[PDB]
Amino acid sequence: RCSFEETVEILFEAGASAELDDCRGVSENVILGQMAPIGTGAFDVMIDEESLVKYM
Amino acid sequence: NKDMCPICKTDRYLSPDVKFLVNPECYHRICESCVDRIFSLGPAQCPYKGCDKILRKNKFKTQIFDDVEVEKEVDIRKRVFNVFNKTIDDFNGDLVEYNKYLEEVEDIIYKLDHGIDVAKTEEKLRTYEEL
Amino acid sequence: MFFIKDLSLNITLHPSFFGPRMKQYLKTKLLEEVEGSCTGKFGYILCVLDYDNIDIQRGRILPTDGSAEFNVKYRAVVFKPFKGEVVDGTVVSCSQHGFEVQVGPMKVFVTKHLMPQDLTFNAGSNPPSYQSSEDVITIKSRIRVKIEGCISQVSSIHAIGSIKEDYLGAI
Amino acid sequence: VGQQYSSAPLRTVKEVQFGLFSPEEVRAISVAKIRFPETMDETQTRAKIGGLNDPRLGSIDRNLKCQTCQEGMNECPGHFGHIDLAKPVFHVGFIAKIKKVCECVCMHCGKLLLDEHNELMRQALAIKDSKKRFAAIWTLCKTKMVCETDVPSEDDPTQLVSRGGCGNTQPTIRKDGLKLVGSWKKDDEPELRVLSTEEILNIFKHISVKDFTSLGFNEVFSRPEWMILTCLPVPPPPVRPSISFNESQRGEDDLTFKLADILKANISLETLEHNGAPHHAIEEAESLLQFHVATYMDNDIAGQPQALQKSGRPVKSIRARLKGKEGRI
Amino acid sequence: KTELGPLIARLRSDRLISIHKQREYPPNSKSVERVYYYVKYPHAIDAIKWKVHQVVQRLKDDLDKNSEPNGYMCPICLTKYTQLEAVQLLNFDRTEFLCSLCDEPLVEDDSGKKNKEKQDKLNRLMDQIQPIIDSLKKIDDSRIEENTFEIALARLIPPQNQSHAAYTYNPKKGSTMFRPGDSAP
Amino acid sequence: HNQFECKGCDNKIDIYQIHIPYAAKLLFQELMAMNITPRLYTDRSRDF
Amino acid sequence: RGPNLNIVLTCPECKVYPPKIVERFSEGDVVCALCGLVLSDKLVDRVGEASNPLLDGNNLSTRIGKGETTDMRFTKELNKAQGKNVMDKKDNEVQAAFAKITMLCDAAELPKIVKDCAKEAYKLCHDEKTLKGKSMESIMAASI
Amino acid sequence: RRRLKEEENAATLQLGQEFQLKQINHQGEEEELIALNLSEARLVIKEALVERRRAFKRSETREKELESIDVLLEQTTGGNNKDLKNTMQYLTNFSRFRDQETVGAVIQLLKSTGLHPFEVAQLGSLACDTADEAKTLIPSLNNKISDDELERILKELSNLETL
Amino acid sequence: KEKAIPKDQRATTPYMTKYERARILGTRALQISMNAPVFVDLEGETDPLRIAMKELAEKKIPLVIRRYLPDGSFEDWSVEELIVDL
Ligand SMILES: [Zn+2]
Ligand SMILES: [Zn+2]
Ligand SMILES: [Zn+2]
Ligand SMILES: [Zn+2]
Ligand SMILES: [Zn+2]
Ligand SMILES: [Zn+2]
Repeated sequence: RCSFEETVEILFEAGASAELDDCRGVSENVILGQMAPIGTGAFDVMIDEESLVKYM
Repeated sequence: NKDMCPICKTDRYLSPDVKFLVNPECYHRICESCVDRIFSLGPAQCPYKGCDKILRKNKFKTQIFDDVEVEKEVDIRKRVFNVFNKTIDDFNGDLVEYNKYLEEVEDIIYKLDHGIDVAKTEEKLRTYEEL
Repeated sequence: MFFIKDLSLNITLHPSFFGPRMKQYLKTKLLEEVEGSCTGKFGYILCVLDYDNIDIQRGRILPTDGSAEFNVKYRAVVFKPFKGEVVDGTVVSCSQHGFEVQVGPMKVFVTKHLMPQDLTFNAGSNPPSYQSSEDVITIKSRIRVKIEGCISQVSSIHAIGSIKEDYLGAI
Repeated sequence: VGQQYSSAPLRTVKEVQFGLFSPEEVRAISVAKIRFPETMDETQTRAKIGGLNDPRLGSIDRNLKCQTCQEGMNECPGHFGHIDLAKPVFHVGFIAKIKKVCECVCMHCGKLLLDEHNELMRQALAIKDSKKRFAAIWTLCKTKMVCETDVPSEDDPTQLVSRGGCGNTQPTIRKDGLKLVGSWKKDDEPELRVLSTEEILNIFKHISVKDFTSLGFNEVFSRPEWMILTCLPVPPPPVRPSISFNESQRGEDDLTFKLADILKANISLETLEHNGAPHHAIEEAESLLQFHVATYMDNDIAGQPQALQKSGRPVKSIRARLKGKEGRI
Repeated sequence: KTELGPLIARLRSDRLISIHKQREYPPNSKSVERVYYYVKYPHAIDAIKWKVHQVVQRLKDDLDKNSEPNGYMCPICLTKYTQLEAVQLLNFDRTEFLCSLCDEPLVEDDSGKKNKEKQDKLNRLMDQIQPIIDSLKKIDDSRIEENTFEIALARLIPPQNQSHAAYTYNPKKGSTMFRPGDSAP
Repeated sequence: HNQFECKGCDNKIDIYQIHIPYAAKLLFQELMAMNITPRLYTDRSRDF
Repeated sequence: RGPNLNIVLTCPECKVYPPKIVERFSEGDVVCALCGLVLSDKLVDRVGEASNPLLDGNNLSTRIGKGETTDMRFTKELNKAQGKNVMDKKDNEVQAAFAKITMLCDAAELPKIVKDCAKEAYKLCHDEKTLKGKSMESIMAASI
Repeated sequence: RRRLKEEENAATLQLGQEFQLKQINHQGEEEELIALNLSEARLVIKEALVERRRAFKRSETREKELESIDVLLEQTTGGNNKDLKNTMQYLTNFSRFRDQETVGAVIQLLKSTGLHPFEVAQLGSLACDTADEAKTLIPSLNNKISDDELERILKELSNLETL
Repeated sequence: KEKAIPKDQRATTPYMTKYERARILGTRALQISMNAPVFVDLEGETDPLRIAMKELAEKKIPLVIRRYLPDGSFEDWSVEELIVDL
C-alpha cells in the first residue's frame, strides 16, 4: 500500500497497529530483492532422485 | 546482632527476603546473600575476626533452637548417638550396668562439649567407632 | 558430557555432483562437514550413528546459485559443555595466566584466580609448571576440573574451569 | 571482490512485522550514548568520542574501519546510538493517534470509559479488524464525559453494578500546535490547562493489556505508551552521510544538523530544570525540544514553522526522503 | 533567586518539598499567581526509604561484583574483557591474551585489592544511616495522614507582620478540574 | 573470527543472513530512526 | 593515543609494499597495477550543506522561519525560546562580530578574500587573556 | 507467535532448551534424553566406526588398544578428523569399563535410582570414593538419594572395575 | 506432510506451462554451464541453452516441478511426465 501513495502515513499506521505483512505480493518482494511468486516464480523446481538414477 | 547479618548488616527492615544460615564448623551466623558471594568459588576461611577454620558451603544448615550453645550440644549428640547406641535388651535387662554405661556415654558428651579433654576423648570416640 | 541427539542440517550440493551416486556424495558431504565440527547450540559433533540409514529429503534448486539444498536428518554423538559440571582431562599447555586442560575435543582454561592459593607459577622448571607442596601440575598430568563458565559461539565453544573446590585438582 | 564468506545460514525473508521501539529496546540496541552536539574535536582531525559522528556508530569512509565490527565501509551495516531526552516528547506522526486514545480512556485511571455492559459496545467489540474496531470505539467513547464509577446492571436498569472507575469528569481535548490542551466543563467559562507530556505518558502506562488490545494495539509489539518518545534512536552515519564538493570542505547531512539541534535543546533543558528555571522558562525549552524532534522526523507540519538552514531552504526530514516520486520507495 | 532556585529545584526533584500553585486576588493591587512550598510526609518518607534501599543495594551489588574474577583490560582501545571472553582471544602460542581490535597483549584489570575496601564502605554506611532506619521502624508502627496545602495550612506560623502573600486557600466553586498529584485521601 | 552477537538479545547461535538491496537496508534504518520497527523474519508465524 | 582504524590496500599476490594502485573511477574499481587483481569494487564517487571548520569550528545551528502554512503565534514563540539557549550564547558573540566585520568590509568595497582573512583573524585572536582590556573596535579594526 | 523475548547450570539440572528431559526424535515419537557416560559413549562411537569400516570393505593392554583405535579411526574417517583423534585418545585414557558386559552391568545398576539422565551419567563417569565426594562433584544429587543407597551404589560400582 | 497432495488426486493441468518451460530450460542450462553431467548424447553442441532444449525434447531432465496452490498445498510433477505441447 505504501508503494502507491501516502508512504509515510501508511507505514506509521502499520507500526502502531502492528500489521503483519506476508510478502505474498510483487511489491513486497521487489523491495526485498527476492523472486516474486509470479510467472517463473510461481513454483519451485526440485530434484528427481527416482528419475535421475534411471537416466544413467 | 539482633535482626541483621553481622557481616553485611542486612536488617530485616531493608531486606525482608533475606534469610539467615549457620555453619556447624564454627557456629558463625551468616546470611544467604553473604554465603553465595563468599563461598560460591570454593572453600575459604570463615569471614569472622578471629576465625581461621576452613568451611564448605555444602555444610551450611539452619538453626533449630534459638540458643547457640544448645545447638552445639545437640550437634555433638547426633554424631555421638550414631555410635554410642545401646538399649536395655543389649545388657539382658541388667539396669545396674546399663545405668553406668549411660552415665559414661553422657560423660563423654559433657567432656566434648566443654573441651575438658579434647585430645583423649576424641581418640576414644574414634577407637570405639571401628568396633 | 556425551549426548545422543537427532539433528538436522541443510547441505548444499554443487551441480557437478548430480549423478546416479549423488546420494553417496550427499552422505560423504555430511561426514567431512559435520563430524569433528563445533556448534554452539549442540556442541562438538563427534560421530554420526546409523550412517547407512540417513533420511534424505527432496532437494530444492536455489534460484540463482543453481545448487540443490537438501534437508538431512541424522543421529550423531555430541559433546556439549555445561557450567557446573565436573570433567577429567590432561594438561596440554602451561603459562603464567594458567594451564589448559584437554577434555575430548574441547580445551578448558583455568585462570590463576580460580586456583588454590598454594599453587604458584614456576617458570624456572622446564617445562614450566605449577608447584605446590602436596602436588605439582604440569603438561600430561591428570587434573579434575570443575567448569565455571562457558561461552557458546555459532562455531566455537570455550569454557573456564576451577580446581579450588575440594576433591579437585591432581587426582 | 564482493562480500567475504560467512558462516551464518542464508535464508530469504518470508514475513515482516511492524511495531514501535520500546524505551528499553532502544537502549539495548544502541552501542554508544550520544551526549555532545559536536561532530569534530577541537583539533578537527578525528571524530569526537561520544559525538554525532562517533566511530562506534559506523564509518562512511573507505579508509576508516568501524570501531565496533572492525569492518570496512562496504561491510558495516551501521550501528545505532541513542539520546536520553530530558523530557518525553510526542511523536509527530502519532499525535492524531494519541489524541484519539486519550479521549477513549479515562485521563486519571487508564480504564476504558465504556465497558461490556453497554449493548452498543458489545457490537463494537465484536468487530474483527482492528482499524474499523478502533473507529467504532472512538465514536462511542469520545462522547462520554464521566468515568461512571457505577454503571447500571445489564439484567435490569433498576440496580447499579459497581465498575472500576473514579468519577472524574473527562476533558474535551483539542490539538494546539504540538501540545495537547484539555478543557474541563464546570458544574462560567470552562477550565483550561495544558496536558503535560509526562501526564500523558503516565496515563498510557496504566492501560490494562485487555484495554488497549480492544483499541487494536499489540501487547508485545506496539503499545500506546511507546508512542511518546523518551529515548530517541540515533541513525548511524550511513543514513546521514557527510558529502564533500572539493573534498577540502566538509558538509553535514540535514539529519545531522537537526540531531545537533536536538542535543543542544536537550542539554539546555537539563541545565535549566536542574537549577532555577521558573515554570514558564522551562515550558519554553520543552516546546523547543518538541519542535526540534517533530521537525526532524517531519518538516511539513500544518500550522507550524519550518526549520530553515542558514542557506534559507527548508530542512529535509526523514518523512520527505521517503515520500514523493524521488523517495526511497 | 539564583540561590533559592537550585535549593528548591533539588529539594523538589527528590520530593522532599512539595509545591502548590493557586491564584490569589489581593483587593487593592494587581493579583498574582503564588507559589507555596510544603512537605508531604507520606511521599517524603517513601522517597527516603527507596533511596536508602537503593544506596545499600548498589554497594551490595558492587561487593558481589568485586568478589567475581577481575577480568582484563586493553591499554590501547580501553575495552573491558571478562575472563570468559578473554579465553577466546589469546594468541596461538598460548602465552598471552591478544586484543581483537588492537592485537596487543592485554593487561590485568584493577580492583583486586578492593575486596576488603568495599566491605568496609558498606559497614560504614549502615552504621552511619542507623538513625534513619530506627526512625523508619517507628514510622512504620504508626499511620501518617497525607498532607495537603489546606491541611498543612492549619499549623501556620506567619513569617512577617505584613506579608504580601495571602496564606489562604480559596478553591474555585464547581471546579471539575483535577491536576496531577493535587488530590489527597 | 566467525563470531556473531546481538546485544540486547544475548544470543550468539541464532543469527541469519539475508540478501537485500542497499536501498531496502537504508529504508529500514530510516524507519528505525522514526521509532518504527521493521522486523525481518524467516519462519512464517501463520499459515496462508 | 587511540585505536588505529586504518585501512591499507595491498595486493596479496604481488606482496609489494607500498603497492602501485590505479583507481579506475570510470570502471569503479581499485586494481593492482602489476597483476591486475581487483582489490575493491563498487567504489563511490541537495541533501547536505557545506561548512568551513576554520571560521566557525563545530557549530551546527538551524534557523526557524515561516512555511507554506504557519501561524505567527508558534513562529514568534519558538524564536523567543530559541534565543534563551545558554550554550548557544557563547558562540553568538563570535557570530555577532562576524556580522559587524562584514558590514565594515562591505562598506569598504573590499574583496571577499580580505573579508575571509579578517573574519578568521578575529576568531583566532578572540578569547585571549592579553585581549581583555581592549575595545572591540580596536580588535576588529586591527584584524581588518 | 508472540516470539520477541533460565541460564544453563548443571547443578540445577537446567541444561537449556535443546537438552530438555523430553526430546523429539526424527520419527516424531517422544523419547527421553539419551545421555551416555564416558565408557558407554566410547563403545557406542567405536561400534559405529567398525560398522562404517565393514560397509566400505564389503563395497588387550591400553597401549596396544590405543594404536588399534588410531589406525581404525583414520581408515574409517575422512579428513579434518583432529577432533575425533583427541576424543578417541581421551576416551581410551579415561575409560573404566572396557567390554559390553561391564557397561551392561553398569547400566543395569544405576537405572535403579531413577535419577536424571545427566546426573546418572556423571556418577558412572567420575571416580568418587565417598558419598560426600559424589554430592559435591555432582550437586544435583543433593536431596535426591539417601547416603545409605548412594554408599552401597559406589561400593558396587568400584567392585566391577577392570584393572 | 498434509500439504503434499497424493499423486492419484492431482488436479493441476498435465501440460507444461510457458513459464515452467522457461525456468526448466534456464535452470538446467545453468547447471550444464557448471560442468553438470549431460544425460543426452550430443552430436556437437556448445551453447548450454541448446543442450538443455535437446534434453527437454527427449525427456531426460531429472527435475520435478512443485506447483504451489493458493492455500499452501503443492503438487509434484516430473518433467518427464509433463506434456510439452506449446
Ligand atoms: Zn550478610
Ligand atoms: Zn567461623
Ligand atoms: Zn560497524
Ligand atoms: Zn477514571
Ligand atoms: Zn584493544
Ligand atoms: Zn598485484
